[PDB]
Amino acid sequence: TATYAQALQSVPETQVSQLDNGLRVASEQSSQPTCTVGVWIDAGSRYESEKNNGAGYFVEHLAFKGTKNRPGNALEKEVESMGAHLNAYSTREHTAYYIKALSKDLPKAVELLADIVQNCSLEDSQIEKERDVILQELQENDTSMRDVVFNYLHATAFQGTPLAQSVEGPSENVRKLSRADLTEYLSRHYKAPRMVLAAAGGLEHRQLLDLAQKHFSGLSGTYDEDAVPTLSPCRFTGSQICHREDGLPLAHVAIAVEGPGWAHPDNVALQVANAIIGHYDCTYGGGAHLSSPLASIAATNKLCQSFQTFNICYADTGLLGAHFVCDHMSIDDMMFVLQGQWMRLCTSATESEVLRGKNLLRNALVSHLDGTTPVCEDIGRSLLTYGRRIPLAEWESRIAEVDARVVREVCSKYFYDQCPAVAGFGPIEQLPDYNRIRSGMF
Amino acid sequence: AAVPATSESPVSVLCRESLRGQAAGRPLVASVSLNVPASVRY
Amino acid sequence: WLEGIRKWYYNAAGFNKLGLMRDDTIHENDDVKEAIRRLPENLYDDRVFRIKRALDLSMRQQILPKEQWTKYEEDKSYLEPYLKEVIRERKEREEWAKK
Amino acid sequence: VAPTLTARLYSLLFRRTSTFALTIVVGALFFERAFDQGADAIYEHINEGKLWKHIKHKYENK
Amino acid sequence: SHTDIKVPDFSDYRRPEVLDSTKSSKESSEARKGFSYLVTATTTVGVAY
Amino acid sequence: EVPPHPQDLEFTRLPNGLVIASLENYAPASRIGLFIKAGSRYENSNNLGTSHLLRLASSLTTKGASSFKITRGIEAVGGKLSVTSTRENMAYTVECLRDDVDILMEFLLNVTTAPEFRRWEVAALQPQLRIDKAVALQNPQAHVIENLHAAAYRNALANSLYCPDYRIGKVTPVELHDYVQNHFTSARMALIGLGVSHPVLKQVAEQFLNIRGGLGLSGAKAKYHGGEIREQNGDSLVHAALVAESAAIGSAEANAFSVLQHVLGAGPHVKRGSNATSSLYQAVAKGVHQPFDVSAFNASYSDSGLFGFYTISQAASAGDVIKAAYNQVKTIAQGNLSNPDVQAAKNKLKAGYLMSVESSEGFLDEVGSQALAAGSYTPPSTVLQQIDAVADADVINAAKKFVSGRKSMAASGNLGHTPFIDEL
Amino acid sequence: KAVALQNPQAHVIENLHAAAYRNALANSLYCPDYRIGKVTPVELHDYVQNHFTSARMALIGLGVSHPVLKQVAEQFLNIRGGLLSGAKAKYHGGEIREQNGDSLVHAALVAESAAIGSAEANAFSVLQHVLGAGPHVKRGSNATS
Ligand SMILES: CCCCCCO[C@@H]1O[C@H](CO)[C@@H](O)[C@H](O)[C@H]1O
Ligand SMILES: CCCCCCO[C@@H]1O[C@H](CO)[C@@H](O)[C@H](O)[C@H]1O
Repeated sequence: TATYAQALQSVPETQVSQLDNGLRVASEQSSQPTCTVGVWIDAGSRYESEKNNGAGYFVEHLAFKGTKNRPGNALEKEVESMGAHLNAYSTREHTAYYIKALSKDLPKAVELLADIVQNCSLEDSQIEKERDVILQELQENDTSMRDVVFNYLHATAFQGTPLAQSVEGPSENVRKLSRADLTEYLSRHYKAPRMVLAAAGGLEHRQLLDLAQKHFSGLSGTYDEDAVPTLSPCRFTGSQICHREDGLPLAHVAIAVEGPGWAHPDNVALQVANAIIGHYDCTYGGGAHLSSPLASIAATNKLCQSFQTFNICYADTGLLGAHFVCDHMSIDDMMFVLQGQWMRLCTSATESEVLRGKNLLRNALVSHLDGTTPVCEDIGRSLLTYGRRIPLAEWESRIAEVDARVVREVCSKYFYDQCPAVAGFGPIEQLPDYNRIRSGMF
Repeated sequence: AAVPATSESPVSVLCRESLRGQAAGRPLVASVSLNVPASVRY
Repeated sequence: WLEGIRKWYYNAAGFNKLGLMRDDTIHENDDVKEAIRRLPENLYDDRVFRIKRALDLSMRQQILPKEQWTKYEEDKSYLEPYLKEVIRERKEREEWAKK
Repeated sequence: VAPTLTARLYSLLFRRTSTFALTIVVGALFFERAFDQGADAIYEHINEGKLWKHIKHKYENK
Repeated sequence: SHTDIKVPDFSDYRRPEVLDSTKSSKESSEARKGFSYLVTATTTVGVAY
Repeated sequence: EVPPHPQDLEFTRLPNGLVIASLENYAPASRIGLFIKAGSRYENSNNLGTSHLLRLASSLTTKGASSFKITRGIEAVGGKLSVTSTRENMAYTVECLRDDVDILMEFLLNVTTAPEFRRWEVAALQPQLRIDKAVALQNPQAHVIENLHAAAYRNALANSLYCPDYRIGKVTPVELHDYVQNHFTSARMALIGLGVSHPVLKQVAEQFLNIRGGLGLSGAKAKYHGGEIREQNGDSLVHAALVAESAAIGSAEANAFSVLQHVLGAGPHVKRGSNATSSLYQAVAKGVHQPFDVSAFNASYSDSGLFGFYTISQAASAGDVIKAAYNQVKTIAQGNLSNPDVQAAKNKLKAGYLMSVESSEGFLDEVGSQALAAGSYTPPSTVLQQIDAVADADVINAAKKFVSGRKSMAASGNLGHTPFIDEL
Repeated sequence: KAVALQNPQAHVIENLHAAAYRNALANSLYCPDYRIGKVTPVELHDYVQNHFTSARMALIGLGVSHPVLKQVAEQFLNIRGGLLSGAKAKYHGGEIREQNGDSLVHAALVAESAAIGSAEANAFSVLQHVLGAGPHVKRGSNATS
């Protein structure tokens, strides 16, 4: 009564319009009485210099603290009283501010976002308050070994480049960044041509466009001649960073090879490969019967508490690899099996496992785009990265093209005899020497 | 399944901002999975 | 009568003279070791004692009084259901491995 | 649009282990012949006229 | 903060072809690996001889 | 573009009592859940923790599929099988691309209707109870909320979602078979589907889902008692919850409490915001300059409910935060309640309810929960109307019921300055 | 602690005091599990300095002369700067139920009575023996209990 292939075609196309100032407006209409609307910006620590690294994160902390039109908690009270939710997030390349609200409140939602993105107060006393909150959050992040090891992995794999920088910035910058630094950062990156107004839910594109024309037209579409921030390529460096701390109970290790970058077609076959190796943690019910050899071995031999493969993408590079948490006596075994599995895929992926990978990736894609928020973000981010919304029907075609041969060739291209970036934190005396890890890549 | 849980299990707060949302407002739910990390809500 | 020859063979084999049951004499490969592990406590403890008693008799180069020899008609397979399942499970895994 | 010598050697002969192995093999055969002949030539030149092979003609025809 | 941790400069040790941080190192990885594997290969032929 | 329809929810109550409900959203993936009244409230003091092990036993061997085939077969199609429990229900849910629903459905049926609970598999699984509990208990809220219920009730709802430690390694196969046979019965179940046609879901239920004794062996009425459990553990932060018995889910008084919860504050609306419109947060802040958090707590069940608030503060400030939060509730109970407040609460509640069902998971859970609690489906339209119908006097009376009701309390952390119920 | 806790009475009597008092007397004789490995040297020094003081001590001897116990106390036990003091135990009332499945249930039910040394304390001591305070005959039927 409807094949999986037909459900793909039934997905409403994403509508894309553009304002005179360069701002893109995109939406996916559904029948939901709620929606998510927000602004995605091509701004992130990758655009920051050693000097103002942390600026973007600082702004995120002030973004909802009051605007010129709605000073102090006024903005907050408006969002709350209509039962909406206002959230934000900053990564190394993108920033986003978005609202979840009743579809009927779309007008007030679009207004509030416009207000936030253009009339943010950045009061001096609030900047001093946030300075302390951020310093506290830095201390909290220090207790998250996962956060720490991923920041280290970036710091070493992209050493000497803007991608080596963390999103939050060094504590000394949090202490010295000034309103001037922030206003400078904002005026330079928050430009209409670098923003996408996205929305998903029970709303029509024309209405969103209407609201966009009304509230974002004044948004600047220019910034000097030497203002236009441009990303330079970020060199990847095979290397290792080890923060030995025997006082911690478990070791965290993250290892990655340089990935292709967002726009590259290879990402699909790489996601299929990562889906084959998969993820795992001590609470999974499959145990010894898990399809992934790594998960299976890990479970029966109790080699780790958890592990996850990942494909972190940036403009023209990325981190393709895995992260695992284990006992100090299991690091070597984990690394051995993990690398063994990468080599197995490069040289012998079988059709049956690649078919399992494809199916997992199909299920991941669809189950992920469930709800207005995930869809809205996919719209915002896709426009910024691909420059278009890639339809599920297209994703299916790209996945369908992947077979054992493609997995072997694509995995060989990125893993086989390539230098990895390695980050370790905790009781890591048993983390293999870099030469051994490197030899394990072939 | 294919999607990994937001937080992987293994066996924070230093400011109010990071504390907001921690207070429980609803009854507990416990989930176990074959392919995904366990979770506890509320 | 195949059964005539069977009872004759059972007694000629002679593990019954050591008070053993046929399953007590099976060569323990990995399937068998798993089946034994799955045995309920009483059957497991019984197997252990019959083997201990047999090894002890063997050591003394003695056998049990004839009235205590395991009888052909009474020897039943206590291991079969567990071992059959262990073998079916392994065969299943191998099929999936071949895919 | 052009790879250097080593980058070319890597892709064709060094990346695969089977090819890397076959490169060393044929490498060894071609190397042995040329090394031995070259080395011998140097030796015989350093010792021109002193070796049996050099004065042998004066006594042969046997 | 762990974010105060920055990898030290290694420019003094880097091969010339990976000195530019605004250029991808993949463009030279084949050459860089080929060299090393030539040495290895030649050492192997010399030892086999 | 124009949405895919939007079709309506199809309902069907079979003769045996089993409810089937499906909504075709024409989505590429399906989601099927079998909801059962088998939550931990149905355990008695002799088999505590049985439903927890049961929740962990979904991949054990069944009469129609070995443990190995369940895991490999579901992973082969990239699917998912999970088990969720609350104190009243258990929900077994599978996810997969729509072409593979027949496969997931057979595994789901085997797991829920044909478990074998083999002695050796059940024994080897017991350690998992310890791992699963330790992970859950790393959350102080889990400790507090479990203790809260144990303090509030004499039985039933007092049971933990997690196996008591003394029971780990002692849950028997006969106990599991017993539990499944007594509660996994047709009149205590609902098969809910999303992205699958109602006809097939119905044919599946008719052909593979019958099991008389329909109503099954439910349990005694939850008896509210009141009391307090204090867990000293020296954490720099004290987590505490204070509640009174409120109202059974489905009753009108329940809505008044939902609105009261949103008048007081039921969670953040703005990232790092100051919760300007949260009555409890603002009251506490106006008296505590220490870091803290507070939230209204609302737990509604089939035959009872718990309402109050939950606080998180530094150990030294526990008593100030708790007392300030409590005094704010007393004032509402005193009649001091703006209509503009109630209106804001209703907006939060109505918007929150709609957002909670916009994803397949939330929707399935909502339909699944209604199917079991009221054996019927109230659409959002009606729920919203029901929220609007709540009067300010109702909210004030809910508050008064809380204030004058015998309290239940649970706290954990360094309790040197955490008050006892009688000091409030 | 594990050795002491093998006795159900120990569990019950410790929980009884924790249920009866808000503080002071509510404290267990056994270290809470979360504190094991965390008791510091400074905590020990301070505990000894605050409570091991002359006014909080009694030196009792059997088969030793009073003169020497006295000389010992005068010369080595003249210590001040304590805390004689301590929060007044505040009776509260409550109940702690520990489910553990033992075939036997151990339970204690009490109410606040009287401070030792008071006349009311003697009434309770007598009441205790009216009710029954332990066996007098091996395997007897406690006829007078
Ligand atoms: C090595 C020769 C094997 C012959 C088969 C044994 O056959 C057995 O022999 C017994 C004693 O004669 C009989 O009592 C018994 O009925 C008969 O089946
Ligand atoms: C020495 C060899 C040990 C073999 C252990 C087999 O173990 C069995 O494997 C089955 C998979 O088909 C499982 O379904 C079953 O629960 C498990 O006990």
